Amino acid sequence: EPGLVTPLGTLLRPLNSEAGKVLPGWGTTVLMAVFILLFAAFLLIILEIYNSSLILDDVSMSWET
Amino acid sequence: FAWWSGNARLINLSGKLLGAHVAHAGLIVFWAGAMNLFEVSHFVPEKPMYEQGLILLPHIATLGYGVGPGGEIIDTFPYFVSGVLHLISSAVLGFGGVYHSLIGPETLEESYPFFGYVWKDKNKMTNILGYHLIMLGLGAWLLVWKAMYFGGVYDTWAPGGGDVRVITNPTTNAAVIFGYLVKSPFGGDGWICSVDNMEDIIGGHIWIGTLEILGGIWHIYTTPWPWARRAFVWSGEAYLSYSLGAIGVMGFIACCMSWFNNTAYPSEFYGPTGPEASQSQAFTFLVRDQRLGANVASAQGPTGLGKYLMRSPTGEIIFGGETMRFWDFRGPWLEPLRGPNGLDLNKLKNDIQPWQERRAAEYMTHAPLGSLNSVGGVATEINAVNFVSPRSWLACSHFCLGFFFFIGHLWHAGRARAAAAGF
Amino acid sequence: MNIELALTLVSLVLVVSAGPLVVVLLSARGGN
Amino acid sequence: KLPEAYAPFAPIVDVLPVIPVFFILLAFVWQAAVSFR
Amino acid sequence: FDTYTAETSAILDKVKVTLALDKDDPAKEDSVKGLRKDINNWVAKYRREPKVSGKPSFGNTYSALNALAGHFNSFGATAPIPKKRLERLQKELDDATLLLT
Amino acid sequence: SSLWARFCEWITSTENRLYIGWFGVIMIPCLLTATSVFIIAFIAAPPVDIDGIREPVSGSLLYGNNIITGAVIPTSNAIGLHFYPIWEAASLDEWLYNGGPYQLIVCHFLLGVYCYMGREWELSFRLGMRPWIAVAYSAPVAAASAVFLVYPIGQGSFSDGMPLGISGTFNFMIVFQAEHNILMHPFHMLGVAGVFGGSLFSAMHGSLVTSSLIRNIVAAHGYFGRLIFQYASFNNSRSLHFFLAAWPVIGIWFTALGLSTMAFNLNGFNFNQSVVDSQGRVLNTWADIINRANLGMEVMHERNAH
Amino acid sequence: IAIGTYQEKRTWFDDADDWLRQDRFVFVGWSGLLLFPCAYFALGGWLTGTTFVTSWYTHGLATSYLEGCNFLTAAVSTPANSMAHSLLFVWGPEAQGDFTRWCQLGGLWAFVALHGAFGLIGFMLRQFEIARSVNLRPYNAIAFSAPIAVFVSVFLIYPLGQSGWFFAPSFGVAAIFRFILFFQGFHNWTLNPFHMMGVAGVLGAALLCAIHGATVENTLFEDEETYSMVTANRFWSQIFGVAFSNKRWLHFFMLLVPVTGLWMSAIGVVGLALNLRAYDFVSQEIRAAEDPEFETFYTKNILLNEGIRAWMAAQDQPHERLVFPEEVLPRGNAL
Amino acid sequence: YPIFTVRWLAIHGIAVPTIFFLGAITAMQFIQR
Amino acid sequence: MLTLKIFVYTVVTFFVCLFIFGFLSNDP
Amino acid sequence: GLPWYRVHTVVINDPGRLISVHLMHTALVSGWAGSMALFEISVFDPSDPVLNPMWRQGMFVLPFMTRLGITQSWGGWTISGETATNPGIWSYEGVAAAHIILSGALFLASVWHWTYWDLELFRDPRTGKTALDLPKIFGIHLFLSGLLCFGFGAFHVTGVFGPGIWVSDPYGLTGRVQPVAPSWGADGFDPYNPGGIASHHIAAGILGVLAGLFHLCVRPSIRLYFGLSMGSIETVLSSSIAAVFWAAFVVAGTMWYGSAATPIELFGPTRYQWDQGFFQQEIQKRVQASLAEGASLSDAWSRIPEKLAFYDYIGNNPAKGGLFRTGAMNSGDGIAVGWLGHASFKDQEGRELFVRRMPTFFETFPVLLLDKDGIVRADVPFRKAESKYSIEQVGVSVTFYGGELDGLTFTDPATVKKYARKAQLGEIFEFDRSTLQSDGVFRSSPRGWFTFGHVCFALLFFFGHIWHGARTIFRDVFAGIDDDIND
Amino acid sequence: ERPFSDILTSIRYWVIHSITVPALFIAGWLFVSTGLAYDVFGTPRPNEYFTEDRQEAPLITDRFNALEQVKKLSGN
Ligand SMILES: CC1=C(/C=C/C(C)=C/C=C/C(C)=C/C=C/C=C(C)/C=C/C=C(C)/C=C/C2=C(C)CCCC2(C)C)C(C)(C)CCC1
Ligand SMILES: CCCCCCCCO[C@@H]1O[C@H](CO)[C@@H](O)[C@H](O)[C@H]1O
Repeated sequence: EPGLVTPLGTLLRPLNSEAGKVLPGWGTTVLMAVFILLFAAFLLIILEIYNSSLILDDVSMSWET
Repeated sequence: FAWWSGNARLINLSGKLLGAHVAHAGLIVFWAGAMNLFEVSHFVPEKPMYEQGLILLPHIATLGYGVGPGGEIIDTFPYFVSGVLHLISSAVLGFGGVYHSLIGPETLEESYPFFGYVWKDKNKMTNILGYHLIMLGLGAWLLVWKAMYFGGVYDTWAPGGGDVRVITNPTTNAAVIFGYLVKSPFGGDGWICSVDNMEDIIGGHIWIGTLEILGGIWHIYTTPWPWARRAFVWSGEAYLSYSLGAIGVMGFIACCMSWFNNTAYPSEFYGPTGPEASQSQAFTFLVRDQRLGANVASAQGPTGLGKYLMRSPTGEIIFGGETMRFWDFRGPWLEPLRGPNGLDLNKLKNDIQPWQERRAAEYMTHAPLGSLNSVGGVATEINAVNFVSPRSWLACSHFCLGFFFFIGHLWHAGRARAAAAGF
Repeated sequence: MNIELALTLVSLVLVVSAGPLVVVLLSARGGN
Repeated sequence: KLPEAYAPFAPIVDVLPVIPVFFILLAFVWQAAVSFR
Repeated sequence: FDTYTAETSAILDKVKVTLALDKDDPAKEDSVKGLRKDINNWVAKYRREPKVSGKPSFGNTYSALNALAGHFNSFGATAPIPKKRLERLQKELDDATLLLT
Repeated sequence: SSLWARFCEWITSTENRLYIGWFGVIMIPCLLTATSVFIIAFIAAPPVDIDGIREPVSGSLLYGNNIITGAVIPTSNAIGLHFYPIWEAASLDEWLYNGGPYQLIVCHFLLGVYCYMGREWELSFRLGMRPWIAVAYSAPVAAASAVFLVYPIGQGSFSDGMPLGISGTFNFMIVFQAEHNILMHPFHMLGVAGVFGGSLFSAMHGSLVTSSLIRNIVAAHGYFGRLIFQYASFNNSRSLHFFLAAWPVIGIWFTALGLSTMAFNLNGFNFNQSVVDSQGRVLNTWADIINRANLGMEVMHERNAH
Repeated sequence: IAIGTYQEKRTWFDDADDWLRQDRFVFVGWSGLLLFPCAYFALGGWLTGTTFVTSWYTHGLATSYLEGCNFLTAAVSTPANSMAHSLLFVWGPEAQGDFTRWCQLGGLWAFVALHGAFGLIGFMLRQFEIARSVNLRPYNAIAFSAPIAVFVSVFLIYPLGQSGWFFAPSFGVAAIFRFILFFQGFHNWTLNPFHMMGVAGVLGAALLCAIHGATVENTLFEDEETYSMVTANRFWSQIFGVAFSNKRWLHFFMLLVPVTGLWMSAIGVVGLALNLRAYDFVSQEIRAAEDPEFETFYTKNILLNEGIRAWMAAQDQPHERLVFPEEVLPRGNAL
Repeated sequence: YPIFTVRWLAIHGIAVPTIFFLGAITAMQFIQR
Repeated sequence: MLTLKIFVYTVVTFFVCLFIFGFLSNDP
Repeated sequence: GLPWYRVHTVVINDPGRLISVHLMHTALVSGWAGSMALFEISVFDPSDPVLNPMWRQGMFVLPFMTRLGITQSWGGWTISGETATNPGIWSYEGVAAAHIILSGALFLASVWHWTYWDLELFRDPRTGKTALDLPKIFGIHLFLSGLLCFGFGAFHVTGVFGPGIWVSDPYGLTGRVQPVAPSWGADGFDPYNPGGIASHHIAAGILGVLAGLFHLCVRPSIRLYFGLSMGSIETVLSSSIAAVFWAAFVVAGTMWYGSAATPIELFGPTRYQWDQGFFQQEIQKRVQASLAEGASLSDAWSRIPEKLAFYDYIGNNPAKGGLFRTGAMNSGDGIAVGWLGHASFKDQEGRELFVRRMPTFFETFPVLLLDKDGIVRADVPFRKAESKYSIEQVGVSVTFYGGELDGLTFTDPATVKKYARKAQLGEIFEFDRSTLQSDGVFRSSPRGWFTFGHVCFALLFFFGHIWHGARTIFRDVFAGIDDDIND
Repeated sequence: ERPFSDILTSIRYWVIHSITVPALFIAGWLFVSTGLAYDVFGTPRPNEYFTEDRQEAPLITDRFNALEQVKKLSGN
């Protein structure tokens, strides 16, 4: 029972299709882990800055800015 | 039965059960003697007993051993003698328990039919109950004999503070003795805790001893009636449940008796009661203000306010302040100042004795309403005044024990009923 | 105060090395 | 205070009251030694 | 009621007699012991009777006799009674004697 | 048969929608009386002078009060432990003024709950079940007895009992902490441990059973052993369920005993000024802050103005 | 090696997974790497703080065993209010890498709290992992969500909402009692409907625990369904009228009641964290003020709270440098 | 039977600090104060 | 108050005696 | 068929009906935004923008509309108090009508995508079954999100094409919508730096565009596809719930502690500004500077702006509030109508006295008048208590500098006591409580209400992450969404 | 893996443990007694709670400059 066929449906069919295929093995998991670690470090840095734990000379961290 | 319920295996082992019960009795007597000796060791016979946390010594003193007028210690030797005697009797009882538990016969049913019993047998065990009831009656008559003869007991209601005296005319009237039982347990009427004279106590113990001896003989010589057999469950755990319920009731009664009564528990030894300390504080404040030249008739001075005197709900002159809740208190140092309509205005002035003031001050200092688990003090306390009244200890401990043994009544009664029904 | 008291306490607490006896039951399981 | 004839036994009577809990502890130790538990 | 008046009159009379003797006389002391025994017996017998307790004569007698017993209990016996306390005690005795009639 | 036999068999009948029983024969009038008096007093009752002085407090509705703050005031301090039925009062308004409804409610309600536990045992016996439900219910009734009774007995007046309300309950708890330091008492500690353990065990047992109930108990036991090192744990579900029941019941028993001990003035631990330096100066601790809070509560509780 | 239909050669991850999730006395798992260090260091830090670390500078109190404190009074107190919400790293600007000064400043409280929160996270992850390994529905983790919610709301969210970590609960017995009394005095926490729902949940959970553990052990057959359900239903229908028809519903209810009670309690703790009082019947206060004769238990509770605040704030908050003359301290006599 | 195993590490990391702290507290009990 | 006291005493006595008879009605 | 807590599961396997229900929720949200804007505009009072600010009337969406640039209304008024001239299509009512029209259009589109769920797009050609390529969908929508982020950060906040965000001075006196130059330095991470917003959204937009391109052009690995259960919609639901409660926690924290994205002229001051005496310190510095160059106390205190003194008042503290105390801030303690002026207390000797300010923790605080050294020189004794240092006995007199009461000195103990009680709350202000029948108890600013709501929402969505992810991982022992894999 | 039963009965266990556990307990006793515990953890000795010119409890008032402030409050 084929569904309705619309010009937008045919236009967007390639995007919804191609579904389910994967790269064999671990793929690019190590790059993702490196980026996750970098983002965790960045979050720690901004959290310390906003908690006044990390005091940088350039930043003020007060209402007087 | 597992290891923990191991003693439950001794239901049918008559010899071992007898040995175990005798051993526990020996342990009880050993604690009695050892703690009597311990309290004798730390006594300092120049300081009131209730200021040293002594419970057994007040019990011995109430019997009238080594006490004089005003609750003063004539000598300490009788307490040591009592401790030694209980200790040696405990040693004998412990040897007996050790023997009958292991060395003696395991079951007494076959070798000694007189000492053999079966829980289902409704006549032998009634004979045992009669024997031990006779023993209890003999003990009560021994107390009565010590009361009327062989010295006297410490009557705290004797004038001048109370002293040891010989009861000559115990209240043997049946109506007076048995009116306590039907007396309501509420304010003013304190059931059996409201007994205020030693004559009534001695007469009641006379009555209970005679009744116990007669009932022991009766239960010995009479088989239980068919309705009695039908109405009760006849098994060892059922008898245990009955005993637990009765002894828990006795524990609650003892708690209330020690907390509220000052006649059978003299205030010179056990300290002032709950209401007694508050009434003593009010009395001391009244006498101090009267000495300073104040109008004690109008309480602090306003007639619409009550701090030293107040009208009771029934219309009696009572102490003001919070002490309005304790207007049922009766004390040897306060009764002479009380007339028909509560406290007497005329007797409150120019009639207060110095010994009454001394007792009131002493009881004010040591209030049982101040206690913080061996640190003392009223309500929010920091340090000093290390006074927890022995009345508080006795009441709390025996109340907890009574509640636990009521729980025992529940548990064992349910189990016995289920076992008899077959569940 | 005295170090000899410390020696008495170490001798006493040495026999508390029966801790395996506490956990042997927990290791008595088969799990297979 | 104990009589002077029995004064030296002060530690003994100090330790005597605690003995019953030592009895119950001894009962537990005996139960564990036979190793039903 | 219940022959209370006879014992009351007897105890009042013996109280007056005991107070009537000289201090240095040893019969004073012997009467002190006898009076103390009589006081204990009287109070033990009559403090537990509400019918007797309702009388105001009993209240006056109890107050006076308990004051006397407290006097003899501490710093008493061979110590003379204070003047004001003795006068109040005698006033209570007189009130009891008058009110029995 | 006879009318008496028919009535007896109806009372003992287990085929009714609601079991009555001989214990219930006493229970039902007591509980109904207590409920009716409680409803009437809570909805509309004159102010009661709990302190005994002529300063009444209004805890009933229709007198500027809502459900949260509403309560049935304990009887007047003037009455104390005296038995105060209606006929002993001079008039009905004077009876309401001194707080008689609280005493009536507490007496009939205590009788009702005792007969309720008796009825629970009676039905358990009639149905052939083991009678450990009654001993389990003995804990909440023990707490109720210690709170509504016993404590007034120890303190010497029913005005110290817990008011029949929400804000009244909170006031009672605060005053109890002020006068006795219940938090530091080991038995309220045991009660707290009991209720926390009851909640924990209920949650874990429910989760384990719901996970195991599909469409194994041994699989659940293995999971529990792997989670926390209790590979042995209990012998079977029998010991598990018995411990499950015993923990909260024992906790409530111990907390009732504790409240009774404070009723007889045996208060909890106090370590005020228990730490000092060489010079003897007092070093404060957390117990000192608790003592300061208790001091504030006590000084604000003492209405020594009349 | 044969994951899915296809297969790939084993790597270091496969060996690590095999080593971690193998059957032994102590199941480590992948969540163990987060659980065991964090929980172990939380317990160790708490024990060390209660044993050696003092609070003479953070709170002006003695809260360690060597200061003379017992088990009840010893605690790991929160840092001073001056540090506000500083995380207090041992290498941070406040401690400057000095362990002694870090302990004196109260950073051990932050250490214990953070490593213990991560230990709780690892514990629920372990619950999930073990449930997956045994192939059981993970209702245990869902139930354990409530304790973590309470811990986050009380030990983390509340101090963050307030001035600093100083007002968070200190890890101790008398300290937690002080915290309870603090919410009683300053927030009227009993009157809040959320702690009311928490009270109802915990009491109902205890009630259900006792009821279930009595009905079982009162309905086992005379010899998983070791107890008679029909007799239980008949007993709980003849008494109390209503009975739980099925076992699944009863156990789901026992799961649900405490968890939802604790969750509502945590929501109330958040509301307090923003200093949002609940159930403030101002009409009662106005009526009592204009009419001195009028009095209610609510007004008495308000007066008691005022007394608690005034008599506690002098020593509970040393940073405010507030001293109260005896004439201004509230008393019942003055009222 | 490895000399060092996960169980060995856990039991030692639990017991060794426990023994050290017990010895510490035992010394602590006899401080003159 | 006399009538109320009599009524309450009668009700309580009736209920208590009925309960006692119930435990005395063929119940061991 | 399904229980009440499972009914909306019926669309778990229909992508079209899933899109329909998501469209319906989106339409409801936009309709609520429009309706709330309309209601708040209808109830707003723009007459006094100083002592009756937009955050004291309970406005909730007006702060955001003004924050991103909407400062004019079709009623002829502006948020700055001036007279609007050519408000344009983008006013408050304009934005409300825009969100409402969007709601209607989305409702119609939801109806359409509901009645036509069966579409050939949702079916893959390999199997002919309804399947969604979740990684590719995520890549596409993340690319769109990053492009929108970069556009917003580079054209709106920067002001190259947009109006710019609301920027205010540190004390919230001169705030208005101005473009901000992006700050790429370390000060770009200053949370009170407006240029940090522009720099961050630009950089995050660029990174999001790159991440979308990658996650769109690179397929996931088999190990991650199995480990993360990438074939189920329940997985992505759980991860989205996690992300949204993280974002809610972060935004609630920023709102409570204050930042450049939450100006005090819009959401009100924070409690930490009152705790540390921010405005009090600024006012003291200003008056000391004025006194240094001669002048007088009256002139120096009259030189202080009314708004700055208004910020120094515990009534505006968000912590001072009640959960059930509904309504606006003006609904409790009344509407401010004027500033009385600084009240300087001097005892009979001549020493100046300062009132110990009320902390946030105390609903009621004792009235204590301290000296310069901190010693309690005077106090108001507790209700009907013995007095030893009462203002009657000490003889405290209060003089007023600046404001309505300038140069007036009161020695009457009743007035002095009343003014001391009013001054322990901060700066003394005049309120009218008859216009709104104010009950005199403190309400909470929109800052506190937003923080409470979104913190509670984040806490609940934590349990959402837990539950929906538990269903994700344990689908075998549960029932629900299907999954598919290939290669 | 090895059962706990056999380790309880082994010469190697009862020798290494018998020579190590008392050493650890003595180490703890000496750590407390020698005053090292006060120094390492900063807990003030009973004779130095109230140093000169500070007769009241300490109070940290500065967050960032708390190191030397605590050092000064501790009496150096
Ligand atoms: C802080 C810190 C650290 C450390 C950590 C740790 C991990 C520690 C450990 C700690 C510990 C780990 C300690 C130990 C403890 C223990 C103890 C202290 C013991 C206790 C016990 C007791 C107390 C007993 C009890 C009992 C029993 C059980 C039986 C009955 C009776 C009783 C109850 C008594 C580090 C390196 C990271 C660095 C940084 C800092
Ligand atoms: C659960 C961990 C408990 C650790 C041991 C608790 C008992 C500590 O013991 C405490 O040591 C102090 C040393 O001065 C003594 O002053 C205290 O009296 C004593 O209770």
